[PDB]
Amino acid sequence: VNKDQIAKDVKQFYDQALQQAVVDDDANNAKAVVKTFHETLDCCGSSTLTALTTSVLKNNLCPSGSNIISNLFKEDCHQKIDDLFSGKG
Amino acid sequence: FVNKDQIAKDVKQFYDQALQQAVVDDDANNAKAVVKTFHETLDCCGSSTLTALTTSVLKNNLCPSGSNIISNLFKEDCHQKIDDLFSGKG
Repeated sequence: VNKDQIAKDVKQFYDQALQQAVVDDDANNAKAVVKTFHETLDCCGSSTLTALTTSVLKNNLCPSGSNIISNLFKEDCHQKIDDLFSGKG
Repeated sequence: FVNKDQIAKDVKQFYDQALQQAVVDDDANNAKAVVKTFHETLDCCGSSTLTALTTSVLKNNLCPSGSNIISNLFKEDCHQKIDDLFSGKG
């Protein structure tokens, strides 16, 4: 049961929710899901740029307490997903 | 395209594999690392209440920092935490 493939698939699932969530579309619960990921992994986007734009534009999605500049130092959620499945946290 | 159920099952399966390897083989340092990371991240210590208990007993260092053995009987197991993640319940 391959590690890299599942990791890719989680990243994809996240990305899906994120695309649905930034729109305030929630027909598949994407908002709660993105919020759950972001709080669990302490990230706010599929990349630095994305985290930062999501924080600027959809600030309610980011980890509570975190400010916007922090998305330039933190790891993005794809990185954190990789850490989860590779064992670095 | 990714279905929620399937990826959650796949993640659970992956977690189970790592947990088994991590508990019975003390040199599978990659499995241990992963297991430990799942555990700290999701705040749980097994596939189920019982396996969380046996994990806390055989390799307690795999459990979340400052967690206690008896609490594994009252806490959500990692399967339920993984479902919570993909389902949207923090």
